[PDB]
This record gives sequence, C-alpha cells and structure tokens, in this order.
Amino acid sequence: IAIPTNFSISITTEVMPVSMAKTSVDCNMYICGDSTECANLLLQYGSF
Amino acid sequence: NGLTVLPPLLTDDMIAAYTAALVSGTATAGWTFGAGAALQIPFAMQMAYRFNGIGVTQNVLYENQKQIANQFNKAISQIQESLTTTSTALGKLQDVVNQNAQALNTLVKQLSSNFGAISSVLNDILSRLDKVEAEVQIDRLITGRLQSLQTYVTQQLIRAAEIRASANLAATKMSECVLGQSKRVDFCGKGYH
Amino acid sequence: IAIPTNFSISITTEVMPVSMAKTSVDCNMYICGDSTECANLLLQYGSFCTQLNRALSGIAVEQDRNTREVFAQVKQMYKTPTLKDFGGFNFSQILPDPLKPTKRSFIEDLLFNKVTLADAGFMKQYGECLGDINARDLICAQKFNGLTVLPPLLTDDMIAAYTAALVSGTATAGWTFGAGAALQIPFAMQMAYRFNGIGVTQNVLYENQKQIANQFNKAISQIQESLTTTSTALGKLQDVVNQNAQALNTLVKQLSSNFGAISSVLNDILSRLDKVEAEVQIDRLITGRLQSLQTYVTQQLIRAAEIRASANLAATKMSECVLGQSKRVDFCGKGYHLMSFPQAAPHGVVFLHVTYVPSQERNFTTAPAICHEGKAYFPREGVFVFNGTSWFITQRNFFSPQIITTDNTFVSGSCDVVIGIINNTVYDPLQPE
Amino acid sequence: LYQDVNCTDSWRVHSTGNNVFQTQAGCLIGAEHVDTSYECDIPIGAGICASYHTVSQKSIVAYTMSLGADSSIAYSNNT
Amino acid sequence: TTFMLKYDENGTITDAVDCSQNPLAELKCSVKSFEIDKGIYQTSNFRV
Ligand SMILES: *[C@@H]1O[C@H](CO[C@@H]2O[C@@H](C)[C@@H](O)[C@@H](O)[C@@H]2O)[C@@H](O[C@@H]2O[C@H](CO)[C@@H](O[C@@H]3O[C@H](CO)[C@@H](O)[C@H](O)[C@@H]3O)[C@H](O)[C@H]2NC(C)=O)[C@H](O)[C@H]1NC(C)=O
Ligand SMILES: *[C@@H]1O[C@H](CO[C@@H]2O[C@@H](C)[C@@H](O)[C@@H](O)[C@@H]2O)[C@@H](O[C@@H]2O[C@H](CO)[C@@H](O[C@@H]3O[C@H](CO)[C@@H](O)[C@H](O)[C@@H]3O)[C@H](O)[C@H]2NC(C)=O)[C@H](O)[C@H]1NC(C)=O
Ligand SMILES: *[C@@H]1O[C@H](CO[C@@H]2O[C@@H](C)[C@@H](O)[C@@H](O)[C@@H]2O)[C@@H](O[C@@H]2O[C@H](CO)[C@@H](O[C@@H]3O[C@H](CO)[C@@H](O)[C@H](O)[C@@H]3O)[C@H](O)[C@H]2NC(C)=O)[C@H](O)[C@H]1NC(C)=O
Ligand SMILES: *[C@@H]1O[C@H](CO)[C@@H](O[C@@H]2O[C@H](CO)[C@@H](O[C@@H]3O[C@H](CO)[C@@H](O)[C@H](O)[C@@H]3O)[C@H](O)[C@H]2NC(C)=O)[C@H](O)[C@H]1NC(C)=O
Ligand SMILES: *[C@@H]1O[C@H](CO[C@@H]2O[C@@H](C)[C@@H](O)[C@@H](O)[C@@H]2O)[C@@H](O[C@@H]2O[C@H](CO)[C@@H](O)[C@H](O)[C@H]2NC(C)=O)[C@H](O)[C@H]1NC(C)=O
Ligand SMILES: *[C@@H]1O[C@H](CO[C@@H]2O[C@@H](C)[C@@H](O)[C@@H](O)[C@@H]2O)[C@@H](O[C@@H]2O[C@H](CO)[C@@H](O)[C@H](O)[C@H]2NC(C)=O)[C@H](O)[C@H]1NC(C)=O
Ligand SMILES: *[C@@H]1O[C@H](CO)[C@@H](O)[C@H](O)[C@H]1NC(C)=O
Ligand SMILES: *[C@@H]1O[C@H](CO)[C@@H](O)[C@H](O)[C@H]1NC(C)=O
Repeated sequence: IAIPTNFSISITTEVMPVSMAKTSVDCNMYICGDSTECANLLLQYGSF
Repeated sequence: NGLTVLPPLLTDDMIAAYTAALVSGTATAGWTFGAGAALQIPFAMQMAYRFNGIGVTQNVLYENQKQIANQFNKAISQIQESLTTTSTALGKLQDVVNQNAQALNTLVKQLSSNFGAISSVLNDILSRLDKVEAEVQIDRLITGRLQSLQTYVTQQLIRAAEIRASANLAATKMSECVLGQSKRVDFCGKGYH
Repeated sequence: IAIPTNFSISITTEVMPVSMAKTSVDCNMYICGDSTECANLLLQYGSFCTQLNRALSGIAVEQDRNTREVFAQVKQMYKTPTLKDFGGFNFSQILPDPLKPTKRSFIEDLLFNKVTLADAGFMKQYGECLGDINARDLICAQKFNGLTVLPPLLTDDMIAAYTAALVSGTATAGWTFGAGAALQIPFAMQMAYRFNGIGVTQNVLYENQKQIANQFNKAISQIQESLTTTSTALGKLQDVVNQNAQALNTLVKQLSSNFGAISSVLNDILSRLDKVEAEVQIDRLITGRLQSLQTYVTQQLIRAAEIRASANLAATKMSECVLGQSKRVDFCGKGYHLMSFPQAAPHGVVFLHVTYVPSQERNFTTAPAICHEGKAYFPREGVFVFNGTSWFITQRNFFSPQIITTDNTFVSGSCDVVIGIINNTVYDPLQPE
Repeated sequence: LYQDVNCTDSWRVHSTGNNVFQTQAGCLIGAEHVDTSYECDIPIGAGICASYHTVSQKSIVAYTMSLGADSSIAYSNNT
Repeated sequence: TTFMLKYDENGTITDAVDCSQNPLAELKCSVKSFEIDKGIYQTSNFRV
C-alpha cells in the first residue's frame, strides 16, 4: 500500500457566470424608427 | 434603435459587500452561520475541525499550524500573481459579455438586410412609393425585422436557461463549499475540500 | 467560542413545479378552421405540422415522466396507519383522513385550495359549449380553434396515494425502504438515529422526547395556519398554470392579426376574392399562423426544459430528503436536516422540511488542546470549553459539558508544538480502581 | 378515444362498432373493459391504460393502472 | 380526397392508403408510413 507522508494546501479558482445583461426592446423603435406610417402599419400587422 | 440595457438591481459595491460579509462570517464564525445563528470560533480551531472533516486528525493541523498557514499564504500570493498577468483565466465571463454585445450588434446590423423588399431604408421607400406599394414593401420589412427580434429573444431565452443552470450551480456551491465543508468528490475544488 | 444551549424544530415549505399542462394542436383546425380551400392550400404549402406535433407529444410524455420520477419512488403502496400518533408526533394533518371523503390529507386540501386551476376536469362536451355561448368561455374558444389539453396520466387521487404511501413508509419504516426492503422501526428510535445523523447524541432526543414532539406538532399547526390564509405561498405553481393559460389565450388572440393580408378573417377573404387572389392572401395568413404555432412550440419547449430541471431537482429531493437524511448544506430546508414530507399540489410538490435549528448560544473560553503531564490531549469528538471554574468537553451543536477523561480524548505529541495549549488535568476511568 | 364525448347513456363518434364504454379519459370504442389491474402498457390517461391481451382470440383491453404491489408493513413501537 | 401512394423500386404504384377511410388511415397518412408502432396517437379533432 502507498501512504502519503506529506501534503500541500492548494488554492484553485472556479469561475462561474451568475447573470447576463438585462435588455429590453422598444419594438416600435426598432421596426419603424420615427415613422408614423410604419407605426400604423405595425399596429395593423398585429402586436407580437 | 430601441435596444436598451437595464442596470442590475444590486450594484457592484453591494455585491462586494455581500462577498465581504460572507468572507468575514467564514473567518469569524465559520460554517455555523449557514444553519442557525453565527457562532464565533477561533480560526485555528475551525481549521482543526475542517481537517477532521477530511479524515485527518486535528493534531496534524495543530502541530503543523505555522507551516500550513505559510502554505495557505503562498497559495494566495500565487493566485494573486497569476491573476496579475494578462492571462485568459476569466474567459467565461468575457464570453458572456461578448455574447451579449454581439447579439445586440448583430440585431443592429440586420436592419440593413432587405427581406425581399426593394430596399432596407424605410425613408427611401416612403419617399419613392405611395401608400399601397409602400405598404407592401413595409410589410415585408416588418415581417423580417419581427423575425429578427424573435430570433434574438429565443436565443436570449436559451442563453438565460444556460446562465440559470450556472447560477443554480453557483448557489449550490456557495451553500455547500462556503457555508459548509463538502464531502462530494471534485465538487469544491480538486482534492479534499 | 459560542455554543448553543437550546434548539428548535423548524418546519419549512419548499414549493417545486413538477409538470405543466400537456397540450396538442390540430394544425389544420387552428390555421384553416373548417375551410376546405384553406385545407388544400395548407397541404400544398407543406406539412410542418408533423414536426410541431412531434415536439408537443414529446413534451407531454415528458410531463408524465416527470410526475412518475418525482412520485413513483416506492415499490409497494404502504397502507395508511390506523393511528396517526407516533410516540407523540401527530401525523394527522399529513395523512389521509379515514372518515372524510377527500382521501387526501388536510394540508393537501389546503394546498389544492390555494391554487386556482381555471377549469375543472378535461372534458368539455360540444353541447355544453353550444349551450353557453353567451358566456365567452376561454376553454371553448381555444377548443374551437384546435388547441386541446390532455389529462395527466396519474390522477390527483393516484398522486395523493403515492404521497400517502411515502409518508406512511417514512413513519413506519423510515429511511430503510429507499435502499432495500422496508424495515420497521419505532418512530422515536428513527428520530434518535436522525438526531445522531447531525452530530447530536441520541440522549438529547430521548431525554427531551415530549418537548421535541410538542415543537414538531406546533410547527405542523403553524404551517397549517399560515396555509389557511390568502397568502401567495404557492406562487410558483400558480405561475405555471397562468403561463400555460396565457400561452393558449395569446395563441387564440393572435388569430385576429393580419399578416400583411387584407384581412384576418378567412371567410371574408373567400367570400370576396376568387381562387388566385384568395390564394395569395391565404398564403400570407398561413405563413403567419404557422409562425404563431412555431413560436408557441418553441416557448413550450423552453418552458418544458425549465420544468424538467425543476422535476429532476424534485426527484433528487425526494430521494435524498424523504428517503434519507441529507448532509448537504441548505439542500433539504435551512438548518440541520432531520427529515422531509411530500405533499401533492396542482402541477407540483411541496416539501415540509423538518430541521434542527440551534439557539440560545452561550460564550465560553476555549483551548485548542490540553497539556497534561507532558502530552497534548485533543477533544477527539467534542470541544474544550471553560465553564467558569472547570474545563469540560462538549459537543458543538448542543451544550452538554462532560468531565474530560482519557475515553473522550486522544493524546498526540508534546505540549511544545501546540500554540494555544492550556494547562489542565485529564481524569482516567481506571482511577476508580 | 373521444375526450369530449359522454356515452354513459347521436354521439359524436366515428363508428361506435362495439365495446363502447366510458372512462375518465372519455368515450373508448373498440376495447373490452377488464376489472383487473395490471401495469401500464399503453397509457390512455386519467389512470386508464390499454393493452393487447388474450380474451375469452386477442383484443384490446382497457383497465385501471396498477400503482404497485400493495403491502402492509404494519407499524410497531417495540419491534 | 387525400391518398398516400407507394412507389417501389421500379417506380410502379404498388399500394395506397386512403386518408379518410378511418382514424387508423388518417394516422398513417399523418406519419407518412404504412407501418405504425404500438401506442396511442393524437389524430385530427372530430370533424363534421
Ligand atoms: C513536508 O514538507 C515541507 C516542505 O515542503 C515544501 O514546503 C511546504 C511548506 C509545501 O509548500 C510543500 O508543497 C513543499 O514541498 C516541510 O516543512 C517545510 O520545510 C521547510 C524547509 O525544510 C521548513 O523550513 C522553514 O522555512 C525556512 C526554510 O527552511 C526556515 O527558515 C525554517 O527552518 C522553517 O522551518 C518549514 O518549516 C516548512 N515550511 C513552512 C513552515 O512553510 C515539512 O516538514 C514536511 N512534512 C512534515 C510532516 O513536517
Ligand atoms: C429549551 O427551551 C424550552 C422552551 O423554549 C420554548 O419552547 C420550546 C418548546 C420551543 O418552542 C422553543 O423554541 C421555545 O423558545 C424548554 O422547554 C420548556 O419546558 C419543558 C421541558 O423542556 C418543555 O416541554 C416539557 O416536556 C415534558 C413533557 O411534557 C415536561 O417537562 C413538561 O410537561 C413540558 O411539556 C416545554 O414545552 C417548554 N416550555 C415552553 C413554554 O415551550 C427547554 O427546557 C429548554 N432546553 C432544555 C434542554 O430543556
Ligand atoms: C356523463 O353521463 C353520465 C350519465 O348520464 C347522466 O344522466 C343522464 C340521464 C343525463 O342527465 C346525462 O346528461 C348525465 O350525464 C353522468 O353520470 C351522472 O353523474 C351525476 C353527477 O355525479 C350523477 O348525479 C348524482 O347521482 C346521485 C343520486 O342523485 C348523487 O351522487 C347526486 O345527488 C347526483 O344526483 C348521476 O346519477 C350520474 N348518472 C348515472 C346514470 O350514473 C356523468 O356525470 C356524465 N359526465 C361525465 C361522466 O363526465
Ligand atoms: C392531531 O392533530 C389533529 C389536528 O387536526 C387533532 O384533531 C383536532 O383535535 C381538536 C381537539 O380535540 C379538535 O377540536 C375540536 O373540534 C370541534 C369543534 O370544531 C369540537 O370537537 C371541539 O370543541 C374541539 O374544538 C379538532 O376538530 C380536531 N381536528 C380534526 C381535523 O379532526 C388531533 O386530536 C391530534 N391528535 C392527537 C393524538 O393529539
Ligand atoms: C489570543 O489573542 C491574544 C490577543 O491578541 C489578539 O489575538 C491574536 C490571536 C492576534 O490576532 C492579535 O492581533 C489580536 O490582537 C493574544 O495575545 C498576544 O500574545 C502576545 C504574546 O503572548 C501578548 O504579549 C500580546 O499582548 C498579544 N499580541 C497582540 C498583537 O495582540 C494571544 O496570544 C492569543 N492566544 C492564542 C492561544 O492564540
Ligand atoms: C421490377 O424490379 C424487380 C426487382 O426489384 C424488386 O422487385 C420489384 C417487383 C419491387 O418489389 C422492388 O421494390 C424490388 O426491389 C424485378 O424483379 C425481377 O425481374 C427479373 C427480370 O428483370 C425477373 O426474371 C425476376 O424473376 C424478378 N424477380 C426478382 C426477385 O428479382 C422486375 O423484373 C422488375 N420489373 C420489370 C423489369 O418489369
Ligand atoms: C460550572 O460547573 C459547576 C460544577 O459544579 C456548576 O456548579 C456551575 O453551575 C457551572 N456553571 C458555571 C457558570 O460556573
Ligand atoms: C503548564 O505547566 C508547566 C509545568 O508543568 C509550566 O512550565 C507551564 O508554564 C504551564 N503552562 C502554562 C500555559 O501556564
């Protein structure tokens, strides 16, 4: 049998993601910008 | 283009305060503050208890206290030096940040794609075409950009599921490795935790 | 060092979703209703509906699997004991009442009252919907559009029977029925073993049996009272139910959206336009409604992945907290886990985690080791403390000072190495002779 | 299996050839009910399972699922 | 009506399924195979 006679204290790093960026989208702004006609067409298209 | 990033509720200072409280609690109380009321204990005796945890008698810790403390300090200094260089140790967090930024930027860039319409420039369409033909082209563009947003949101949901698995594992690690000594093999570091 | 002198028995509730609604879609019904022309056009467009239904059927089978993995962890359905009192521990609230017609326990009744499940039962006859048109029932609206909810394989009664069997097994056998054949054991002895399993000697449990039983009963009553209130304790299960209902209802509402077509009403298009232009508009509508169904199925898959993670965790909790005592920190309730009980709830489970919380800490002067003659004795199993006049050795989680003696100490080395050694005397049992 | 049809006592079914009877999951047509409980082979729902069994010839038989082997394991306080 | 035809190695129609004959035929047409495994399958909602 092999028996250890000495020891070491090791310190190892474990990197763990916890959160990601919280984001929100102004659907009308992205799809239509500042166009009024596009905004009306988007309303007619349906609110997804 | 309507894409905004909201600040996290807990500031970096608040998270640092939580971390400092956790470190101070484990230094002063140890594992006892994860179950009930924090019970004070000298750090050397806590070390003796945690040595007994991994099957090594307490006399090993007490009779080699200075050597073990020096080894701990040297390990701390080594991690400090390794972090001080320009390594990629934090590649996972950088990957998360890059993924978020890339998703938003590709969302911005996809606005240039015609989706079967004569152009991707809404103002050009509305300047050349009257209500009906402009409506046809703009409907094509709306379908395409809605698809882009839906793809972004679906990818965000999948990434959020992965991040939630990581965060649940991190909470489990906080409970079982920081607030107590884990007997699970290779859960809290490699070796006898 | 601070050593607790007293303790409390705490019972805490952990609510875990285990399954969500099993759903199926009649793709033709949702997209085309009862139109033959639209059905032919959908055939020509291409059958992506088989893929959608394959995914949804996988989800449904997964829901049944989740429930089976969480609850069907007993080989034999142990009979409910006639007497609900075990050594003073009163199990009446968590076991079915022989007299009442419910067949479930009282706490289970409260839990099933807390959550609003919308429609009861999964059967809605055509005559029923046609006879109450004035009330725009949501279920009729979504059934008329091809969206159906399938009943879970295990009924609430069978799940309650599983829970009753688990509770009875842990009451009569304990942890032994999770490994091999259920071995009978008196409940007080089981509690003594589970006390030993968190570093507290059995003497503590036996010598304070009545007080501990009273604390357990009072905790049961307090959870009962807190549940007997309009509090949102079961917000997770209600959230699951609301999510399913909202997904189906938004699917129903999305039928009103023009997808670039002149109208969202198929009958209007077919009444005004001939085959070709109608085909163009109906192709737009088919694309849009197919996208709506695909979004629904994708979101259902993601929600089902989350629910499966929850169900796997719940199965792990049932294995490690109900069928055994877990040493993992903060896995089975907060504190030194003693045991756990499952209670069925709509679309999920509720774990009553019984834990030992130390309290009433007293400060003492401590010493890492004791120098006697010329050797350093160490506590072995315990810790040295100064009671004010004499040094004692006591267990960490409960102040029970004991005379320091060679039996409870082991010697190692000399006193020079020890840093904070304290001079003291160590008795020897052979000294009586 | 018709989930939204009551046939306990014209029904909205296809043929109603024979062996029509009601279960918690709805009106089942073409299966012979058996009062014995077995393990689930084809889960029908609401605690009802189907299988292919030799009948008093082989036929589809619907029954109540068996939850497991019932046992007593009576409690005692000194054994 | 809708039929599922079978073309063999030589390209001759050797078999067919009439999707509207009975629920089993509808299931066969939906899964696009002449062989169905043992189990329970969702089919079209009751049509009148
Ligand atoms: C186990 O081996 C260690 C030395 O091993 C090496 O150092 C350890 C601290 C760990 O980092 C190991 O991974 C590594 O291989 C023995 O104790 C150490 O030995 C040194 C050198 O002999 C001792 O000297 C100390 O430091 C300097 C240099 O000698 C002098 O000023 C002093 O004499 C002082 O003692 C030292 O005590 C010790 N290391 C310390 C205190 O940090 C160790 O003896 C051996 N096993 C056992 C059971 O003793
Ligand atoms: C710890 O403190 C308890 C009292 O503390 C309070 O009550 C507990 C039951 C818990 O709810 C605590 O969170 C709470 O702060 C002392 O127990 C008190 O006296 C007796 C004896 O311990 C308790 O029960 C007794 O049990 C037997 C059998 O009946 C008989 O001695 C008595 O008839 C009595 O029932 C009693 O419930 C409790 N008092 C109250 C108001 O709850 C306890 O003595 C102390 N620690 C130790 C080690 O004894
Ligand atoms: C499916 O249909 C069965 C039988 O058909 C029922 O009776 C017919 C004459 C028509 O009125 C049908 O519309 C009606 O559904 C139903 O079974 C019936 O269930 C009810 C409710 O449990 C029973 O009423 C109860 O009967 C006794 C005696 O009064 C007491 O429990 C109650 O006071 C209450 O009246 C009814 O007797 C029972 N009928 C038969 C013939 O057994 C069934 O509810 C229905 N729906 C399903 C199965 O989902
Ligand atoms: C175990 O706990 C249960 C809690 O459900 C105890 O049953 C409860 O016992 C009390 C006291 O006898 C009953 O209160 C009585 O109710 C009616 C009026 O509502 C009347 O009989 C009395 O005036 C008294 O208030 C209570 O109803 C009863 N609850 C149930 C659901 O049965 C049970 O006694 C406990 N067992 C032991 C051995 O301590
Ligand atoms: C226990 O502590 C006392 C007080 O010192 C405190 O605790 C130490 C462990 C360390 O963290 C100090 O910085 C703290 O202030 C120790 O007393 C020291 O011992 C020397 C030498 O005997 C004495 O002359 C000094 O007054 C103290 N020095 C300092 C810097 O406070 C004591 O030795 C400790 N006992 C044990 C067993 O470790
Ligand atoms: C048709 O092709 C077959 C070989 O293909 C197999 O048989 C087919 C009928 C069909 O079932 C395929 O899916 C099969 O893979 C030919 O069969 C042989 O034809 C030769 C003459 O060419 C004749 O002498 C053999 O007896 C036939 N039998 C076998 C078993 O090979 C068949 O001839 C083709 N039909 C023609 C050429 O008209
Ligand atoms: C300490 O131990 C002695 C031993 O007799 C006992 O009388 C006393 O009450 C204990 N408590 C304190 C605070 O000294
Ligand atoms: C313990 O006693 C020894 C003699 O037996 C003495 O030399 C030593 O100083 C004492 N230790 C302390 C900490 O008082």
